[PDB]
Amino acid sequence: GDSFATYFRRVLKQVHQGLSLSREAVSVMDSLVHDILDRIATEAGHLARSTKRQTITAWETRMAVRLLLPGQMGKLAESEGTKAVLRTSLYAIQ
Amino acid sequence: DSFATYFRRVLKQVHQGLSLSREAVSVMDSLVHDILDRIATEAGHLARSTKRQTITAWETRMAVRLLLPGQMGKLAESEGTKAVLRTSLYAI
Amino acid sequence: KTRSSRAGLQFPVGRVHRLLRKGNYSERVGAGAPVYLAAVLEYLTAEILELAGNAARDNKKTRIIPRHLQLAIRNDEELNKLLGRVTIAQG
Amino acid sequence: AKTRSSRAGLQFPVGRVHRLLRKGNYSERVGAGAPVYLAAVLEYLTAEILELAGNAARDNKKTRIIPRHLQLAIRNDEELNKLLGRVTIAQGGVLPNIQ
Amino acid sequence: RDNIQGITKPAIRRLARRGGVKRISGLIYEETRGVLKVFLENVIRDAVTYTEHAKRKTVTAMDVVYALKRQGRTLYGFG
Amino acid sequence: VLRDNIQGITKPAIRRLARRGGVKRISGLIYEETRGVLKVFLENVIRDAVTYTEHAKRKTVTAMDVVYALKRQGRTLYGFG
Amino acid sequence: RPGTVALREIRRYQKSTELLIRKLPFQRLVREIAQDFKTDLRFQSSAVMALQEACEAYLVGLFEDTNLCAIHAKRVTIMPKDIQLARRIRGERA
Amino acid sequence: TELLIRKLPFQRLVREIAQDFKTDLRFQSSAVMALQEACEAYLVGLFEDTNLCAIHAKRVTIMPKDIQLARRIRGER
DNA sequence: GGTGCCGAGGCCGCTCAATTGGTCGTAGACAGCTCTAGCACCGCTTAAACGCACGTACGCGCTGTCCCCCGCGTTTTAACCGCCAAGGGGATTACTCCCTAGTCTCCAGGCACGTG
DNA sequence: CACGTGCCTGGAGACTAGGGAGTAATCCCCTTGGCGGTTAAAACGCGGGGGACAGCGCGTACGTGCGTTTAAGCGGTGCTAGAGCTGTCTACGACCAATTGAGCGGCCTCGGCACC
Repeated sequence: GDSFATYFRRVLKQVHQGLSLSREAVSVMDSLVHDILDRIATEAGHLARSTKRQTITAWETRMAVRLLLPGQMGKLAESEGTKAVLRTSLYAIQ
Repeated sequence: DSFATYFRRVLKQVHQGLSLSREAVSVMDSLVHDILDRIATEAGHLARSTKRQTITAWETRMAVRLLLPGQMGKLAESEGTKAVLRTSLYAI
Repeated sequence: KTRSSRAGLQFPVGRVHRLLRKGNYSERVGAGAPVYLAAVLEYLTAEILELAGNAARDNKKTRIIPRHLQLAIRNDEELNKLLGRVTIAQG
Repeated sequence: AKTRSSRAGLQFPVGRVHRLLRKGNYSERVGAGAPVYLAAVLEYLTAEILELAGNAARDNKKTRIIPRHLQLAIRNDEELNKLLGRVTIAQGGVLPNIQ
Repeated sequence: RDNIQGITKPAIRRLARRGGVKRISGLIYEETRGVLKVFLENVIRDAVTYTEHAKRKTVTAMDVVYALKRQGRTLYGFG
Repeated sequence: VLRDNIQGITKPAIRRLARRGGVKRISGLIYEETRGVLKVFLENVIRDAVTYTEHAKRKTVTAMDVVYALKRQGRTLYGFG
Repeated sequence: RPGTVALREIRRYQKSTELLIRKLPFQRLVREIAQDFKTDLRFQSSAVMALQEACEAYLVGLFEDTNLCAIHAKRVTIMPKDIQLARRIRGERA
Repeated sequence: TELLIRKLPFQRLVREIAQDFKTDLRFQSSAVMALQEACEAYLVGLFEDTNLCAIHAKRVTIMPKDIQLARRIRGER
């Protein structure tokens, strides 16, 4: 019911179209994405509670990503997140 | 929001000729807050795991057994149980 | 009148309940959870202060200092296991 | 187009991530940008991990990604290893180091 | 048989070889069994309290996964 | 601009720390290695501290951010909040 | 010849990914150790598999760490002092 | 018990490191004190493990290889 | 190099979760003001770091030994796989009832201040 | 730090009302138990050779101590950046009702691989 199988297959086809994903690897990456999402969400919750704010906006979940993914990969992930948020915001063309 | 008065109250009933310093009160307060937070997070995690949205006495009795090992987890359980049981007796 | 007097404890059941609500650990908080948490905190704090007082009596000081708390925590093996990754200021 | 995954150009589902954030009960309210940012971050993470695992599979002359290739991708890279150091992958093995 | 001997000598030699060692002394096995038994105690005593809280008479993989997550050694292939 | 302040951790300071730890003799190359280790740990903690300050749009690194960063690193801290 | 065989064994087992503990003895061991905490318990086969694949990983990590502190002492033979030191440093116990 | 690193050099070190992450920063004395206590505790623990490693190798002088081994075993790298 | 099986892949039905539209209360962005606490500077001095001489405890290389792991062949064992019985408990649904959020007074205990 | 004293916001009692989950019955998945074949793995014994350990000598770098330098700590003194608070407005996110197509499962194809 709650999984990420089709999206994992889609990403793999986008990057390495010649390959295919096994059931065990699908389960491992499903758990991996769930764990990373839980970690980022709980760090953003800690950040929100730290400044007496009860909402978890894009700022909180970006600071949590920067704080929990140090190094080059963190900067790349933050760039990707800002690009996605900006792309969503360009639908304000109304 | 502090436990300073309660810390002094519990100290005076166990060591009469003793007093707690301000730094001691601060570290005790932080330790108690952290222990409470740890037990509460474990209780909430257990409640979510069982697909229930209430932290009852069960979810705390089964969380202290996870945090505190068998040294006091089999004793702080006993001290805790009398507390919830005593409330029932007073109500009747 | 107070729930602490009902439970025969000294830690504030009302304050523990308020902290449980504010921490947002679950949507609903049961009635016995603050009582049980207050009892457990009672027992833990009583044991820690007992050990700290023993340390202070050993060091022949009438006051309890964070160094005494650190000695109390790291002398008892079980409390050491519970609080092994903890550093205490001025200890 | 429609939806929020296609609106932001993300393969990962924004709505599902929003639902997971709501169900986990990490804060009282979840802002609009949080699911979008988290979906983008997770999509990039899984893209990197899948690319590394596929490279490991190709180096092994294997066309199917099993957990062993995932562990090779996680441990060989010097950064995902830091992020997933204390994680054991079932049937993942260990890298050949021979001291 | 204490049944801890199920973790027999070659079953520790193979595992240590996967570890990376080249020579294993004769007294390593008793200490290894002790380490394994204490780790199993520390994980089972949590994977059983999880079921006892869920009011279940069986131990499932999700309970063991949560117990391993508490000790800090997360597991990904299961649940 | 502050430059080359890692040497502020003087040789007697590292010697005193080692004597407190329980050692009896210290090799001459231990000081540089200890300075490197301290610099790495301090960078790891301070990066998270300034991240916490940036989150609250603050300019002064409050101790309530350093204690949070240390709690994140796994080494908690009592006595400041 | 006293060497060689160990090297080939290391190369073979590190490249492989199977389970190195016999399934049935470990199942019996986990049942015996669990029967102390709550009598008359039942284990999902997946739970026993998860416990086996966690214990094997922990043991192999511990053996790598004890090999480090065995070679560090100008040796190649691991002894209980090495395991005790590795566990002491890691913070598990004494 | 007592601070073992001098306060002013440690404060200047903290300021120099933190100027990389966000320029024109400010530190309140409580934060610097907390960092000093944490670093002293960490280094004391590291030297405790270093002495353990040195005693392990039939040695009494802690050497760089001992610190490296202790850090590798503890996990940090 | 030749082979069979099994797990992944593509097409279709669908339904359930995602999306769309509108509403509304409030959490939070935002501007202004304050004071407090952090920064920069002055000088004394004295604790503390630093540079050097030095003898010696100690690291490290060489050597000998004797022993305790390793490899290998053999026998015993018990694990692994196929198959059957079964019933014990996991998971759902219907219901209600009883526990708990929310709100209104009502009051005290615990917070801060003063004191000898 | 303990013993009056004043005080005030949070804790408590009573009420409502609403749905979370406790209880019961049922379907059936699967986990325990047993048996049989077969056979790979483990236990045992033995020879042999690497290596763990102890001893000895060399040289070398380190703790100690003394004189020298230095800058940390103290204590003001001054300035102001901004942490924190308050008042006010509004953009936003929870919520509901209606609509619909994206992903999931069943089903047929087909190559990857473990095998000899």
